Amino acid sequence: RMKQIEDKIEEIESKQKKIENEIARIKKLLQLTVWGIKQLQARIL
Amino acid sequence: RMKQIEDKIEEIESKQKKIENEIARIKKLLQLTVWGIKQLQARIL
Amino acid sequence: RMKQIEDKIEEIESKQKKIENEIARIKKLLQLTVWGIKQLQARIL
Amino acid sequence: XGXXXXXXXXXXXXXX
Amino acid sequence: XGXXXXXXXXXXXXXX
Amino acid sequence: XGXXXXXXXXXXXXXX
Repeated sequence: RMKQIEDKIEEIESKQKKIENEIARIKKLLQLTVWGIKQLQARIL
Repeated sequence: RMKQIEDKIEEIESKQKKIENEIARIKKLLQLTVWGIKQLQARIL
Repeated sequence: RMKQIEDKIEEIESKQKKIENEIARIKKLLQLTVWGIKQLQARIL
Repeated sequence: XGXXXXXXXXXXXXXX
Repeated sequence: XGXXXXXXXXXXXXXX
Repeated sequence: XGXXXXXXXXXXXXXX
């Protein structure tokens, strides 16, 4: 029952790592969208 | 102590599922913001 | 082995809390980018 | 291009 | 509409 | 300012 519960920890860890990796990708794209809004505003104002 | 630790696994799982569901909603909105920036740039250039 | 497995729960919890805190920051910035796109479109249309 | 609720001024961001 | 630091050219994105 | 793939119309959003 402790290898089974430790298997579940490994699966929950692996998913958390996936989540963190996705969060970093989201942050990068969000930074590009901020740049695009700033660029549009500036090239027009 | 093993039902108590397994209760905590269920709560951590339930929250991870909520997190993943939220990440998907964020990705969808972020895709709409990219579309809006691309549309603004194009309808002006 | 149960303090060791409970230590791992505390680390996985602490990271989930960090993830949730980051998700909230992302949502706030994403709301500002939506506002900026809406503002740009309106101040031009 | 394609999307934005098919127009309507943006449809309030295709409804969020 | 309302927001953007109440103007100031965007306030650098209401300060992030 | 600096970025956007150094121009190219945006480079498709610096390639995503």
